[PDB]
Amino acid sequence: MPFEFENLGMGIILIKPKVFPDKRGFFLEVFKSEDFTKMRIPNVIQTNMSFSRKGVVRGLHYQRTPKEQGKIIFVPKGRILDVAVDVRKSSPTFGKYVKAELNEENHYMLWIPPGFAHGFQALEDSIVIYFITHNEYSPPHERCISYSYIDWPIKEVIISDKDLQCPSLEKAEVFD
Amino acid sequence: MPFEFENLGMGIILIKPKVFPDKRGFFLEVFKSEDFTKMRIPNVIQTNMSFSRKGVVRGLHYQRTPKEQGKIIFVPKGRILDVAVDVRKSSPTFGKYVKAELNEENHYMLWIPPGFAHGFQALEDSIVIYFITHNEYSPPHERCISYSYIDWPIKEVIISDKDLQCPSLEKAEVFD
Repeated sequence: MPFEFENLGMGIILIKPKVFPDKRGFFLEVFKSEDFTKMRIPNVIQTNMSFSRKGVVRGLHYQRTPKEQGKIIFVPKGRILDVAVDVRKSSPTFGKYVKAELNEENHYMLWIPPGFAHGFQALEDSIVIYFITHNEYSPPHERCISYSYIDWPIKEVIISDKDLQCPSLEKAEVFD
Repeated sequence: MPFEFENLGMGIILIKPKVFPDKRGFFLEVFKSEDFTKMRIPNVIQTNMSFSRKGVVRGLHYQRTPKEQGKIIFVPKGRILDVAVDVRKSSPTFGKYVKAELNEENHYMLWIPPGFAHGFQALEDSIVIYFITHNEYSPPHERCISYSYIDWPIKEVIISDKDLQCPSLEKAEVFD
């Protein structure tokens, strides 16, 4: 009506858009500025997309202040295990995480505020859309924590050489 | 800037993003507010999605002032013929249209400013994302012109009852 929001912990929210099927296919509103603002999810200022073969893992990524990003993750085709880990030193849940299956069949989305490291595994070949808030892409602010922080369900992982080099949490430049 | 912009006339712009493929699949930046602002495409306030079976036509839609909408159309899966018709009564190209194929291979986008009627036919089963500017969804301001103006490639058209009723250019409430 047209969105159910569910707090999953730590400021992360599962968003569940309403899907309207008819003879043509279906339609949904994915995000709207007023409704999201009512939930204190600010406006999207950039959107990216990836296509990822089954077993791919991307992450775990974040940009540091002053270019911190919020993210709404959505999966129009396929299915992922999506993850957000608290990477804020002084948080009482620093290092805790939430996993959320996002897929084409649920159309659910994950909102991940600034201060979290994001990644996922592709459980099937998947298109992921990333609606990004706060700040745009800025290379010298990119950081990451190692994929190995998480025990991914598909063992036949496909990870870039770059992400394979991400540091452990204890050695990463994280949030205050 | 990782976009190329081709003017198709009347204010319509085809946008061609840079895609980065690798062993995982691919990645692209789809929209970036500071880059789009430079081409005078304002920021997104709502994003929708549809799935449309082969042969579907949706359109030709707009919202009237003062709930007018700009739209960037993108096709992450499939293939559409996208159409924008100038419905500004005082414009020198009143009633002229552009047609552009937008698809999952090219990853092209069409920027359709306020004052145009938008529609497409799905050439195969297709997911369309609509990035909407200026104003959110407003039912009392929704208007349309007949899809029957367009010689669609697939004769086996699948079309909603509502879109069947869309009026002629002469009888419709259009833009000044």
